[PDB]
Order: sequence, then C-alpha cells, then structure tokens
Amino acid sequence: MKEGIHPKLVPARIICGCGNVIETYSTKPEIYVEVCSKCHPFYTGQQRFVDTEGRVERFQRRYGDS
Amino acid sequence: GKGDRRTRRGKIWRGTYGKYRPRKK
Amino acid sequence: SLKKGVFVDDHLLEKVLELNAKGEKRLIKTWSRRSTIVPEMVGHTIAVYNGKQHVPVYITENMVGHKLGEFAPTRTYRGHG
Amino acid sequence: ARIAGVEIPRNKRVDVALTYIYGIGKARAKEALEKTGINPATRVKDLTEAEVVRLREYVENTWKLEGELRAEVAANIKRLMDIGCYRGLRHRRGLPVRGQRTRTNARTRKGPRKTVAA
Amino acid sequence: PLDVALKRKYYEEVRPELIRRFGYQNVWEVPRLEKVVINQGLGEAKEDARILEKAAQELALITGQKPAVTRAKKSISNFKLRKGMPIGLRVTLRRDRMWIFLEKLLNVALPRIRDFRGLNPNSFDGRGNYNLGLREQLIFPEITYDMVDALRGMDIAVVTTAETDEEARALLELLGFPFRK
RNA sequence: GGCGACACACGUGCUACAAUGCCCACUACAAAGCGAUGCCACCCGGCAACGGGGAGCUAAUCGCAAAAAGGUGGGCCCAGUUCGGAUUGGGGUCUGCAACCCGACCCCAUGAAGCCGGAAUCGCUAGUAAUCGCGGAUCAGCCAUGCCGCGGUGAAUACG
RNA sequence: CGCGGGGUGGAGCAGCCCGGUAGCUCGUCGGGCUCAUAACCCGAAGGUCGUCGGUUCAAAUCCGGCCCCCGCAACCA
RNA sequence: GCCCGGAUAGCUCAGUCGGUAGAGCAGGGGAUUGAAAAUCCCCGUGUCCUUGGUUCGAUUCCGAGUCCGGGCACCA
RNA sequence: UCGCCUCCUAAAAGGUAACGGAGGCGCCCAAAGGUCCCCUCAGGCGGGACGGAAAUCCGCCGGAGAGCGCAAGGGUAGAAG
Ligand SMILES: [Mg+2]
Ligand SMILES: [Mg+2]
Ligand SMILES: [Mg+2]
Ligand SMILES: [Mg+2]
Ligand SMILES: [Mg+2]
Ligand SMILES: [Mg+2]
Ligand SMILES: [Mg+2]
Ligand SMILES: [Mg+2]
Ligand SMILES: [Mg+2]
Ligand SMILES: [Mg+2]
Ligand SMILES: [Mg+2]
Ligand SMILES: [Mg+2]
Ligand SMILES: [Mg+2]
Ligand SMILES: [Mg+2]
Ligand SMILES: [Mg+2]
Ligand SMILES: [Mg+2]
Ligand SMILES: [Mg+2]
Ligand SMILES: [Mg+2]
Ligand SMILES: [Mg+2]
Ligand SMILES: [Mg+2]
Ligand SMILES: [Mg+2]
Ligand SMILES: [Mg+2]
Ligand SMILES: [Mg+2]
Ligand SMILES: [Mg+2]
Ligand SMILES: [Mg+2]
Ligand SMILES: [Mg+2]
Ligand SMILES: [Mg+2]
Ligand SMILES: [Mg+2]
Ligand SMILES: [Mg+2]
Ligand SMILES: [Mg+2]
Ligand SMILES: [Mg+2]
Ligand SMILES: [Mg+2]
Ligand SMILES: [Mg+2]
Ligand SMILES: [Mg+2]
Ligand SMILES: [Mg+2]
Repeated sequence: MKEGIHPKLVPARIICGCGNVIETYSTKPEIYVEVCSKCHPFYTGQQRFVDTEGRVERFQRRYGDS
Repeated sequence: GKGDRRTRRGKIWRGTYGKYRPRKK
Repeated sequence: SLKKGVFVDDHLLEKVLELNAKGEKRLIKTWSRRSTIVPEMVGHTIAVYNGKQHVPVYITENMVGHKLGEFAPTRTYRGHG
Repeated sequence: ARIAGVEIPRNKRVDVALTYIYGIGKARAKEALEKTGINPATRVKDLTEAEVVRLREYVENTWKLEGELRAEVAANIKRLMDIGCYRGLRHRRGLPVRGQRTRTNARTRKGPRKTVAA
Repeated sequence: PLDVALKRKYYEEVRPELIRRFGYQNVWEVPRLEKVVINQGLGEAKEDARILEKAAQELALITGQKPAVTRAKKSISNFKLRKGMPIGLRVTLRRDRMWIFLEKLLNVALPRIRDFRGLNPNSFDGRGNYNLGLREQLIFPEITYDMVDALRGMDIAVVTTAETDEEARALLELLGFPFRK
C-alpha cells in the first residue's frame, strides 16, 4: 500500500443486538450496528419468528365451526 | 376530516360510533 | 361475513355429501352460487350457473370459503375495441 | 435510529415517527409505546439507546412488517388471481374490486384517462 | 494487521473439514481464497466526477483501501459515453485486508440487507468462483447514512483457487456465507 | 342472471388540498319530527360494530338524544404533514332463505390523486350567502353525499 | 441514355449546407361558447423521413445502389 | 495585408464632456376581453466587442486584441 | 475528364493501354513527436446491483480476425498497438 491518502485501519470494536464482534480490525474503531441476522436472530440461527402460511390454512379452521 | 372514519369528526358525519367515537354522554 | 353461520344450500350439499360415501365422483349442475364451497366439495367437478349456462369448475384447497359464483363470472367483456 | 428493515425516522415525535414504518401507525404505534413503557411525547432524536433496542425488539418481533408484510399481501393476491376467482379477475384487469362502479370514475384504480373519439 | 478472526477460522476448521470432505493428496490442492475485487460501475457519475470523488472516498472507508478508477473502454451512443470518461471505481483487496473486509461482510453487512433470505446459490461462475452484488452502500458499519447523498451499490468478485463450484461452494459455506439453498 | 357492465364523454353532487387549520380531552346552548309488531334508558361482555340482560313509555309524562360548530385546555410546527382519506390486504359485527355478481358497518394494516383548478361558468340582496349539526318520508338492511324539513353561529355588497 | 431538383405526421411546406433534440399552416381528436351549425377559445394526439446497403460513437442529415417525381437537354443529320 | 467603420438583456439594439446603466415589440405577473389586438400598471446583469494598464472610480483613457461593413487597395 | 495516393486489369522481376473495374487526397497531431520503463487485442462462453446486443467488474478459452488519426494495400503484439 502506497503511503498517503488511505484509511488507517486500526483494531476496532463494534456492537449490535448481540454483544461485540471482537474481530474488529477496521477503519473508524468502535462502531454500532443496527442488528444482525448472524448473531442468530432474523434468518440465520433460524428463528422463523412472526411466521406466515395461515391464509390457505385459516378459512379451513374457523370456517365450518365458527 | 368528515371523511376520515378513524376520527371523531368522521364518524359523526357517517353517523356511526366506535373506538374513535365511543358512546358515553 | 356471518359466523354462527356457514351457509351452504342443502340441494347439492346433499349430492356432494352423497358422493363422499358412495365412493363415486361426478359432474353436478347447480343454480346455487349463494352457497359456500369445500372441504368435502374439493376434487369434485361442479357446473355453476352464470345466468346463461352451466360452467365447469374444478375444486381445490385454496378455493376454501369462496362462494360458488366467484368461479363463475356473469358478464362478458373481452376489452372495448 | 433504525427499526425493522431500515426505515430511520427522526426528530419530530416518536408515536408519530413510528408510522413511518410499513405496517405501523396510530393504533399499532400508540400500543408499543406503553408496552415497552416509553414516553410517547419524546422525540426519537433523543432517547436512551436502551429504549431503542427495547422498542425495536418489540415492534420488529410482535408483528410482521415492511419487507415480509408487503410480500405477503403480494402473496395473497397472487393466490386471488391464478386461483381463477372473480375477486382476482378484477386484479388481473387492474379494475376496482370491492363493489363500486366502472361506467364513471374508477380513476384511482383505473389510471389516468385515455380519451377516445365519439 | 495480521490476526483477523476469519483468517484464523479458515486454517483451524475450514481447511480440515475441506480435506476430510473432498480428500486431498496435496497440501496446496485444497481451496485457498484469493482476491475479493469490489467494483462500483457508476454511469451515475458520467459528466460529473464530483460524484466519483465521494464514492471512492466511501469505498476506501469500508475496505481500508481506495479504489482505482476504471475509464470508458469504447464510445457508445445510446447512453452518453465518450470513450474518455470514468465509468466506475474498482479496488482489488487481498491477503489480510480481504479477510478483515470479508469478515465484516459476513457478520454485519448482509444481516443489514433489507429482507435477505440468503445468497444466491447459482452465482458460482462454473469454474468455481462466485460473484454477487449489492444495491446500496449503507449496509456497511463504516457508513452513517448522514454521509450518503445518493445510493450506489456494487459488484463483488471472489476468486477461489478451487477448480470446481462444488468445491468452492463448500469453502465459502464453511467460512460462513449464508445461502438460499 | 341483468338493470351495478367500462376505451371514454357530460350534467348534479360530496370529501378535500390544511394553521381563521387538524387531532385528543373536558365544559356548554337548539328546533322540528319519530317510536309500546317500535323507540330502547341503565347493567354487564367485547378495542369497537354490537351482543347479552333487562326497566320506563299508547308517550309535553318514557326513548331515539350525543346537537355540531362554539368553549377550555393541551398536542401538531408548514411537512404531500397528526393535511387528505381514494385504494387495497387481513379480521369481524348486523339484517336477511340468502350479501360471488351487487349491501351497510367496525377494527388492524395500506395509505392515492390532490399544494385552489384552461376556455368557460353557477348560486345568493339578510337572518339571505357561507358554514354547522339534527329529524322524518321510503325502509328488512342499504349504496342517502339524494330529497323534504329543523334550528345553531352568521358576512359582504348594490355607484348606477 | 444525358445533366439539375426532389421524395418527411392526413394535405402543403421547413429542417438536410453545418451529424446528436424533427418544426409550421391546415386538417384530426377531447372540452368550451350557441337553441343549433359555422366562425371563435382551451387542450391534445399523430412522422422514422422512398428504399437497400455503407461510413461514424451517432445518419432525416455524409457516401453507394436501385425505385419513383419534376425539370432542362437531345444539335451539324 | 490597410484604413477605419458595425460591436450590450432574448431581439433591433438606442445612449462615450469618466463618477450610476437604459426604452419598444418581446417573456411573466394584474386590471381590461365573451372573440385578439390595441391601451394601462408592475419584473427582468444585459457584468455591455475583448484583456492588461491610468487617476476616486470607470458602458466611457491607452498597447495588443476579436468579430462584422461598404469602400479602398493589391494579387508571381 | 484533366494533378496526387491505394487496389485490381498487368500475362509470378520492373514497366505496361482504353470515355476499362473500384475507391481516396488538397488534411491532420505540441501530442497523434524523442527516449526509458512497463502493458497486450478483438471476439465467444460462464458470473455479477441499477447495466439493456451493448458502460464497468471476475473467470476460463482467444496468435491475431483488434489497434495502428482518414482510402486501400503492404505491414506489425518478439509492436508499428
Ligand atoms: Mg386525518
Ligand atoms: Mg351473522
Ligand atoms: Mg359500493
Ligand atoms: Mg453456477
Ligand atoms: Mg477458480
Ligand atoms: Mg340505474
Ligand atoms: Mg359495478
Ligand atoms: Mg353526491
Ligand atoms: Mg344512548
Ligand atoms: Mg364494556
Ligand atoms: Mg339489546
Ligand atoms: Mg340517530
Ligand atoms: Mg403529487
Ligand atoms: Mg377483506
Ligand atoms: Mg350482495
Ligand atoms: Mg354483489
Ligand atoms: Mg401545504
Ligand atoms: Mg373547482
Ligand atoms: Mg330578490
Ligand atoms: Mg340527516
Ligand atoms: Mg331505513
Ligand atoms: Mg333504520
Ligand atoms: Mg347513512
Ligand atoms: Mg372541436
Ligand atoms: Mg447507421
Ligand atoms: Mg448549328
Ligand atoms: Mg498536383
Ligand atoms: Mg491483393
Ligand atoms: Mg508485374
Ligand atoms: Mg510479367
Ligand atoms: Mg473479452
Ligand atoms: Mg457476459
Ligand atoms: Mg489488421
Ligand atoms: Mg488503413
Ligand atoms: Mg492493412
């Protein structure tokens, strides 16, 4: 890397809905991230929270008992 | 507005009652 | 909506429930579009009426609560020009 | 700061700035304010980043929202069409569904006028 | 800076699982990971290289490395384009700096992608490298959303020493690349 | 089944484009009409539509009934918005043998066009015009924003 | 055959020199005014440029062929 | 090559005893119109052909400069 | 039509005619010049947000079909690009 006009890239910290990613090693140390999927909410480390498919399911169940 | 049923003023127009125009005098 | 409810017409409601345990399945002409469809209807072949004629309709699971006259439309369009 | 999907509101109010998310507003909004126990009159500009990950988690978890919500509506209609049902033929032809009248103004559903001769 | 968790993670536990799976006579034959190349094609910036000076500024922030600037190969009419102008920024990162970036991309970026039900698993190029591309820049930690004027995504190239995709898919899987199966 | 069609075109309208304005809370002042096959107080369940229960009245004697604007207070801070609610997704209530075509209503989500409208063109001379709610006729329910009436607050301007 | 001009919305003309965005009058369609039509007013739609090649980054535009159209010429014999 | 003449908002472009920029059909806004057109009231860097230079100061002084006119000229 | 350049006619050296067949020039470039150092094309398939037959990016195959300021020819990547 030519010397000048370049980000420092110094060991970092970082955060989330989870704890730290202590890998770090970035520009601009100590960053705060919204939330991740990995850290396993939201897809990876599959929760399938909030989940769908009721619409074909529904008008079956309630329907002829009501 | 008189057309927004999700308001006080709207329901009054439509003549109806509900969560946005409950009946207690 | 209804709920304390579930209105189907006895006319075919019978003839479908019959074709349940007989073991046989056939093509049934109804004038009742007011009634609801499924689950013991599903897989059967019903001819609904549009006011003009009897129209074949295949039944399936996602046809669930839909009144029989949905799947048999009344007027004719084909664009303007 | 940013709640489900991305959708960053700010300044103004909080009960208000909640609407700016897809799936949320008025009712759903004024609800999550008491149920995370947060002051509705605050401005999302300032509040503890604690209440934020409280509020995010409730809203984002409680009910499905902007990405997955929109795509489910899409998915209902996909099924309302292609089932072959009437309510979905008025989807195919881009025409008004729930009752109403097409001899005169359908415009919102019909698009702008395309005039013709007499 | 030579430590970098994901690199570590490659040697202890990605390589071994990779030998034991495909089986390898030689120490080298097992897939190494070379050269993620980040490229922003920007016609967006065309007559304006003012735009460009911020974009390149922005990539350097995320990569720790500034891009070079690609220039217009030939002249093409139907959308503007004299053969002079800048079309885009492109940066080739390897060796550490690729890892330190790859790490954040796996742990942070893609999580913050709206929806994101996982990476396309058909984008291996058949000789066993994988390209993917992003629709916006603010899914990176280094970007604060108040430093964005306008949204420009990029193309990510990843070149594997793997001779097949079957092999290359494995390497990145075990590395932690989320796939749509 | 259709009269409810939909590339379009015209008349009559309603709701608006917002800060003399919007919303939420509380506090007030009308008239005319209707109803014991009906109006239904008050009690309870439900966010609510409404459902149970149930008292009074052939009705200046009980019920529809809350009048609304207004008022007082606080909230919004000029933003396609706490403007505006069309469209659509989902969930229900009621009438009715039955609400797919074609009912009205309630909740949740969605929130469109629209930032005072070309040429043109309508109404009104005072308790009128604007604006604000209320009743009946028909009627099972209802597409009533219509029609026939009721009072509330209340201008401007006529040289000629 | 010969030399010159042309071929573009429905009609009549621009634009082609000088490459990059096709204009004008009528006509047509929707609205207005009138009892009504006309006139008049407010809006709009509509050409790939005879054709096939070629040149350029790009062709109504520059070049080549052919197809029409008008025009001038065809004398000593 | 010469002599000089014509050099401005969007158009004719009008205005050089040095200190400041202007009108008419235009363009828009307003009355006026049932037709349009007169008439009437308001708003337009146009850094005035270009650059160094001279005094407070320069549409306005000097050297080059740039573009255009009849009129001269010349052309192995 | 008249001078200049390229290709054929031209009969494997040169040259060679016709109111024979076809096309170009009357410029251009202060870098499009000298030198030193590097670099290698078109195209095809596969991959990749906005990217489309085509903008840029990555992989493999690609000996010259690209480029060489403009006509053709000769030439040229072991460079003339
Ligand atoms: Mg509102
Ligand atoms: Mg019911
Ligand atoms: Mg309707
Ligand atoms: Mg593949
Ligand atoms: Mg490879
Ligand atoms: Mg009728
Ligand atoms: Mg209809
Ligand atoms: Mg109306
Ligand atoms: Mg009551
Ligand atoms: Mg209760
Ligand atoms: Mg009751
Ligand atoms: Mg009432
Ligand atoms: Mg708009
Ligand atoms: Mg629904
Ligand atoms: Mg119905
Ligand atoms: Mg119906
Ligand atoms: Mg406004
Ligand atoms: Mg109007
Ligand atoms: Mg009078
Ligand atoms: Mg009424
Ligand atoms: Mg009634
Ligand atoms: Mg009634
Ligand atoms: Mg009503
Ligand atoms: Mg006409
Ligand atoms: Mg061409
Ligand atoms: Mg003679
Ligand atoms: Mg010569
Ligand atoms: Mg040869
Ligand atoms: Mg020879
Ligand atoms: Mg010879
Ligand atoms: Mg290639
Ligand atoms: Mg490709
Ligand atoms: Mg060559
Ligand atoms: Mg050549
Ligand atoms: Mg050659």
